[PDB]
Amino acid sequence: MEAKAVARTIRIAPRKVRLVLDLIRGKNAAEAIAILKLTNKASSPVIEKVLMSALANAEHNYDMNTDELVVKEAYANEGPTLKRFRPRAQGRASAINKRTSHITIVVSDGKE
Amino acid sequence: PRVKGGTVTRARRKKTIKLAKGYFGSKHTLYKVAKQQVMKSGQYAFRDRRQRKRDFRKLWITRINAAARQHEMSYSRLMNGLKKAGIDINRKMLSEIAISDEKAFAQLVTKAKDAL
Amino acid sequence: AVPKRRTSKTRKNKRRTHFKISVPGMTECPNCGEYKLSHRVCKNCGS
Amino acid sequence: MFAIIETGGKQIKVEEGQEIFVEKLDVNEGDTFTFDKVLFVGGDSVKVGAPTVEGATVTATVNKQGRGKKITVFTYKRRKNSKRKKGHRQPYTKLTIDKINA
Amino acid sequence: MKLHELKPAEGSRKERNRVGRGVATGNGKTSGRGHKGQKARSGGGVRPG
Amino acid sequence: MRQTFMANESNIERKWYVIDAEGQTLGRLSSEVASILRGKNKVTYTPHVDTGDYVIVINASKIEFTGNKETDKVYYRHSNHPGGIKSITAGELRRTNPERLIENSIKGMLPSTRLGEKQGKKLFVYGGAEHPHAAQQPENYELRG
RNA sequence: GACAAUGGUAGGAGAGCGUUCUAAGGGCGUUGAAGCAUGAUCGUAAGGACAUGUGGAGCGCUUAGAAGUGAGAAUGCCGGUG
RNA sequence: UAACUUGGGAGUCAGAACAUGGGUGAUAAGGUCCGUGUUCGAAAGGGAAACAGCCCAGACCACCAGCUAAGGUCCCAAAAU
RNA sequence: ACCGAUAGUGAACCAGUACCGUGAGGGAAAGGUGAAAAGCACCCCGGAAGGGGAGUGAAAUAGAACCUGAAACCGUGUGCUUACAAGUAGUCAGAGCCCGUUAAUGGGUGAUGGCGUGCCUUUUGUAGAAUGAACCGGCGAGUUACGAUUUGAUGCAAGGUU
Repeated sequence: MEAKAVARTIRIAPRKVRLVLDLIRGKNAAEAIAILKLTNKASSPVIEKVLMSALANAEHNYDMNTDELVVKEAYANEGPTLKRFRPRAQGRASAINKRTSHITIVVSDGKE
Repeated sequence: PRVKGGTVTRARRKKTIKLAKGYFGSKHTLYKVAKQQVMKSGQYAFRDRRQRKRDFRKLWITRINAAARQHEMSYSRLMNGLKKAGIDINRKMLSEIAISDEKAFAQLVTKAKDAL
Repeated sequence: AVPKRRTSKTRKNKRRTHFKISVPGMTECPNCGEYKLSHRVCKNCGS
Repeated sequence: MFAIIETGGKQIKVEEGQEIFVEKLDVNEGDTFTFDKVLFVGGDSVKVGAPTVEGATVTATVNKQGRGKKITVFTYKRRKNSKRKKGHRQPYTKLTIDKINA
Repeated sequence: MKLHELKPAEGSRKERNRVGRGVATGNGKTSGRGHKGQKARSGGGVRPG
Repeated sequence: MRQTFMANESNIERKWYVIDAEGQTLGRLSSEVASILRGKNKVTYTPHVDTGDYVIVINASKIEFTGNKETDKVYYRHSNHPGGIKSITAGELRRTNPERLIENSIKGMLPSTRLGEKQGKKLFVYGGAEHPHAAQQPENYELRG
């Protein structure tokens, strides 16, 4: 079957969370978890919590085997952006963008 | 009575955006650049619909020349002879015959060689 | 000192070809079940 | 065996059992048309006519009488505010070679 | 005479001319006013006579 | 689009030829070879595909010129460097490396396109009279002056 | 039917397409209207239809009438995203 | 096969090469000022390698038909080694 | 035959209010769940936020809640194609692969060949190294009231009209 878990409004730029999503795409649940505990990034800890939740849903709501699962899909969409200001040289003011992210993970066993 | 110009500009712009399908870059997205490309496309087709009648005629002549050079003769000499013989075959037909039934072409040359 | 023309999506995606992370060592443990870094302090301490 | 007929304003190399497209003719779908302008007759015997082979005809049957794909003609001036858009549909006629009475 | 099928006298009404509405109508950007000068300015023109 | 035969793959037949440059004008010989390479003497000639054959010059070191062309007719070449212009007379280019003298000459009468470069790779020039292509069984080809 | 004729800027003149509202007549709609998306469809052009998906209450046709009636450029104004 | 009269709307008042007849300049200028023509302006198409003003010629639309003009026919590249 | 949330008052909502200036003064942005809160009891992952089930409902429509397009922009997966090549990126010709429509001399990609210096404004002349536009989504320029003159239409006519 197929199980998924999403994390909305995640305070983290989508370009930085898309660098750790290209390391667990098409890997096994076991390997993926091990790779997320060795990666030195600020998104690994957040992504690891989402992957864990996705596995629990496939072992409870679908009661599937968690010893033969494989990460099928894994992407991150953009979310509401906050607008901020900070002073410059003279009386000018530059703009700051605090973008968010919508992490999503779909775990499956590879069987219709 | 006020008249809103909605659902009339998008419908006209969408038609031009669908006419530029298969372009490279943002030429199949942005309407501004798309329009310019479409306009140029139409100007090329019109001018390329008259150059296609000259390109194909240049091809036939080439083929005939090669096929007419296998019987110790030149295109200019063959063409001249055929006209004096009274034949009215087209250049596209003359080439087609030579490519396929080569035996038939041989006879034609003989007739043109008899008219000197 | 300022861009003469804006960069396209093609050229921008071509410059980000070597911009990525690399998978680490991740040495297997003899008695713990979980993985660990090579030449580290744990239950594996490398292999 | 093949023959070279001259219909409309050009020449076509047809053969027994073959579909061809010519200019709008004056007939009705399901009728029989016969060409009397034969310039060449290939196959076993070779008959090369002078202006045209005397005593040569080709019969065929009309199949359809529709129009071609719509062509959009569009031209314009560089800076001069002037342009023109136009459509076109060249009418045609589909026939099927029957016999080649040499 | 039926209110759902009225008909005005043949050739007794015409549509007004609108300038500055495309280049296919004939009166484009210049709207038949030439190029520059004092007769091309808004509210321009010398006093009659 | 009525009916016009168009050559393509699995329909083109390329053969091998052996031309002799024994007492032949450089330009006069090159011109003839060029046409053969492009395949303009074939009845099924097509411009968007290669239908030419392979040519093989045997002699090439016995090529002759006309007038004082061996003393003049210098061959210049730049190396994309300030003041990097080198030259060499045709007569001095015939004594050493005479195969390049014919190659360039025949390569200058071909179109400068992708097909033009691929059509120029079907030419083999030598200096002696023995070619290592006996497995292709190439036949002699008389120059139609 | 002949017979000629048909390049175009400033500018003359003629014939039309579409948009919002009103009148009269005849119609459509929870068995799914307008809008939105997709399509290999029709007209000489501006344009017009059908079918399918989303949508959940209004909307077009015929002949007239009245206009805040058509957008690619003004270092145009405002928002959004590069 | 045009012309004239009367009336309704106009735009134009910075022109440019080329070939002739002249002034000015130095029988200098892609100079400048007149007169007689043609083309560009507002004209695509072929030739002059590329080249608004040179030469040939004015595009209602379609066709994988034919005859010519200037200029051309060894290869690039249509046609005489 | 007025407007329908960039419209109509500056103000449909927290308007002369946030804010800005020593002061006189200047002056915004912002409407919409459903017929009825019946506003997600309960279980699972998690510190929480957020999610997956299960439930109420005609339909999650779930409290950044009618519809939700783009010029946009940012992604994930796939059918064809690409690492010897000089490019206003298109147009005509055209193999090879892959599909199957409003069914018609079909559709998608495209190895190779020929031809080809964007658009507007201003100029005798602009590919111009002259001007303007980052991406147009919305708004944004011959109008009305009185007179005058000429043309078309209708009514009556030595009378015509208030």
